[PDB]
Amino acid sequence: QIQLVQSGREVKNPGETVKISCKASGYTFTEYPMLWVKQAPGKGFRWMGLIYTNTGEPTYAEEFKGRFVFSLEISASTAYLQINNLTNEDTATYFCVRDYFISLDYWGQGTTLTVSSAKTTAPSVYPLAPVCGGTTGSSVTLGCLVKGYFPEPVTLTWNSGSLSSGVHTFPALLQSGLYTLSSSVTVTSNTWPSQTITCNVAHPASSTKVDKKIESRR
Amino acid sequence: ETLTVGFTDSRKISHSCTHPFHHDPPVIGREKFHSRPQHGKELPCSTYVQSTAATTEEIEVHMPPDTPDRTLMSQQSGNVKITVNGQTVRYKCNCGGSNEGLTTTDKVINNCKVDQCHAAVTNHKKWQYNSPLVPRNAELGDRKGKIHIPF
Amino acid sequence: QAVVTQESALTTSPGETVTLTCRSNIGAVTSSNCANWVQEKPDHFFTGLIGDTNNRRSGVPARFSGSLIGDKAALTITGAQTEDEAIYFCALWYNNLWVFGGGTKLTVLGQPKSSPSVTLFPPSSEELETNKATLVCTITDFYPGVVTVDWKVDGTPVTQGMETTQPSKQSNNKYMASSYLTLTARAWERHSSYSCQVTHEGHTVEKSLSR
Repeated sequence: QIQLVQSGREVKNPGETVKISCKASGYTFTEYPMLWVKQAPGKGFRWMGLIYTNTGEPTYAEEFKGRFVFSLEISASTAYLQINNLTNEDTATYFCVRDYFISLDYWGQGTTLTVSSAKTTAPSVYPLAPVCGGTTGSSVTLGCLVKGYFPEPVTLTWNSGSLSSGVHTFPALLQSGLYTLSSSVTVTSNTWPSQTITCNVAHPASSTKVDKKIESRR
Repeated sequence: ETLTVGFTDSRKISHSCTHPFHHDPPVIGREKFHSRPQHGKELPCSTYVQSTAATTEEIEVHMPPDTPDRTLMSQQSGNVKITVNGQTVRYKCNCGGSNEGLTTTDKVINNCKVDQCHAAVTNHKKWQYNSPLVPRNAELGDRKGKIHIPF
Repeated sequence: QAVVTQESALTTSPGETVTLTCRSNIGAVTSSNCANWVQEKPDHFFTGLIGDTNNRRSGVPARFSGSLIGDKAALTITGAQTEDEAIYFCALWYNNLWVFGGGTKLTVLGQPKSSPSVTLFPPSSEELETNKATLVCTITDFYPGVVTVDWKVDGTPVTQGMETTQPSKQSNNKYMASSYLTLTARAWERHSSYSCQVTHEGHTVEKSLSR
C-alpha cells in the first residue's frame, strides 16, 4: 500500500550539493504533505520541516532554514531534499515521512550521506569459494569480496537479484582510506556448483559494473 | 456562502470585510397577495411600504463574534489537531500544557479528546446581526452597531 | 526550544505489560501536542505506531495503545512480544514544529540463542595476482549479538592486519559480522595455517584453512 522509497546513499566532498528523492506510493500525494527528518549518527531523531504537497510551501525547522531546500516533482509523486554547500557535519541519514493521523504514520527507508573528501577508486571484485578440500554438508556458503573503493555506495546482488534468500550483505567499512564490503550466500549443496551462482556489483561513482561467477577452486 | 461589505477612502485605498454567511432566501409569506376591488368603500388600514430609503426602523449589528466550528478539531490517534486553513482560530482545552490562545498556525494538543476541546474562527472585519440563534463574541461586552432597515 | 525526554532503555519479558513515557520540558503533555510514537527496527526501518496521542496507525497490532498518564504521553505494550524489541521514539507538536525524544531502547525476552555460522575463505587467485591476499571470515546468524573473533596464523595469534566489523542486525533479528586479515601475496605464501576463531555465548568455533 504506502511505500516511500528513497534514493540510494551518497558520498560528496565538502562544499557540494545533493538532491535526495522520495518517491511516494499508495496514497494521493496531494492530501498528505512530507516531513523530512535527520537521524544523525549519534544524536537521535530531528524534524527538519514539512512541505505542503498541495500548495508547495515548505516550513523549515530553524536549524535547517538556509542550506536546506524542499521541492517536489508533484507530477511523479516525488518530494526532494536538497542540501547545498555541504558541511562535513551533515553526515547522517535523512528520512521522508508522511504526516497524517495527528503525527507521522509511515517513514521511508533513509538515504545516508557521507560528506568526505576523496578521489574515485573502482572496487576489485573477488570470488570467495570454499576450501580446496571436501566441504561436504547439507548446504554450502559462497562469498563475494568487494575491496578498495571510493566513494560510497556500491550495490550487490546475487544472480541478478533472483537469489535473495540466505544472503548476508555486510555493511561497507572504511580501511586505509577505502571502503570494503562483502557478502555471503548459502544454498543447498545440490545447487552449487551444479547451477551457476554469480555476484553482481555496481559502483555508480566510477561507472563500474562487475559480474563474478563463483568457480570451484579445482 | 460569504457576505462582503466594503468602501473606498480619501487616499483612494479600498477596505473590505468578509464574513461566512449562508444566504438563500427561504419561504416567507402569510397570504396569497391578491386583491381585492379596484373601486370600493375607503377604510383605514396599515401595510409595509416598498421604500428602500434608510429611515425610521433599525436593527442591532455586532462582530461575529468568534464563529464556532467543530470541523476545525480532529482526533489525530490520541492527540487533537487544530486545522487553521489560513484563518485566526481561538482555542480552549481541558487537558494540560497549552490550553488557551489565538493561533494563526496549525496546533496539536498532546493526550486529549475532541469533546474536551472548543475552537472558533475570529473574523473581526465584517458585521453581523445581533441574533439570539448565534453566540455572543467572547472578548466583547455590549459593543454593537446599528443599521436602518427597509419596508 | 522544547526538550522531549524518554526512558533510555527498558527490558521486559515476552507476555509482560510495559509502559514507555514521553516528557516535555515546558509543561504537561496535552492532546494539543498530538503525541506520536515511532518504532525503529534494525536496518533504519521506521514505522508509525500511534498519532494524535491515541490513534493507532493501521496494521499495528492492538497490544499497542497510547494515552496521557499524568503530565506525559505514554505508549503501553500489552503482552510485549519478542518482535517488539526495538527503539521507540516519541514526537510532540509545539504549535509550529516537531520535537522528537531521544528514543527508548526496549529489550524483550525471546528468540532462543543461536550459534554463529562461520566460514573462512582463502585469498582468491585473481587477488594473488595483485601481490595481495585477504582471508575473509564471515559470521552470521548469531544471537546474542556479541562475538569475539581471533585470528591465528601458523599457531600464532595475529594481532595486526585484522579488522572486524561491528555486529549488524539481520532481518530475522540475529546478527552478522565479518573479519578480514590482509597479508601480502608474499606473507601469504610464507606461513601455512590460517584460522579464524569465533567465541560466542561461551562456545568457540574455529575455522581453519590449509594452503
